[PDB]
Amino acid sequence: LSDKLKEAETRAEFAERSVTKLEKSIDDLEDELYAQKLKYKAISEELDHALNDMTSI
Amino acid sequence: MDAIKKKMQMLKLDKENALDRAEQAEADKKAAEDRSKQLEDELVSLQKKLKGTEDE
Repeated sequence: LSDKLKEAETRAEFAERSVTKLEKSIDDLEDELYAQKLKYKAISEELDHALNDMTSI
Repeated sequence: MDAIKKKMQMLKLDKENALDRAEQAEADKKAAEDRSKQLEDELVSLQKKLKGTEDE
């Protein structure tokens, strides 16, 4: 049982490391996508402004 | 994007210039037309005054 408990603790620590790494990975991906989506929204709003400028003629 | 904005603005400017040339041509045409009307009125006035002087 001592051997089994030590093995179990090692694998549990491995899984904890895994969840931590995945949490950083998802936080970074989310930030990158937030920046890109803001870029897209800005592009769309500027395009709407352009469209009204051409209609103004 | 930004290039589209400025290019469209320059186009807008070209269109205003074209309308400006049209307006200048139309103003000169209006001046010439006013001169033509004045000349035609003087011409008819001269023709009948000449006819009257000939009768006298």
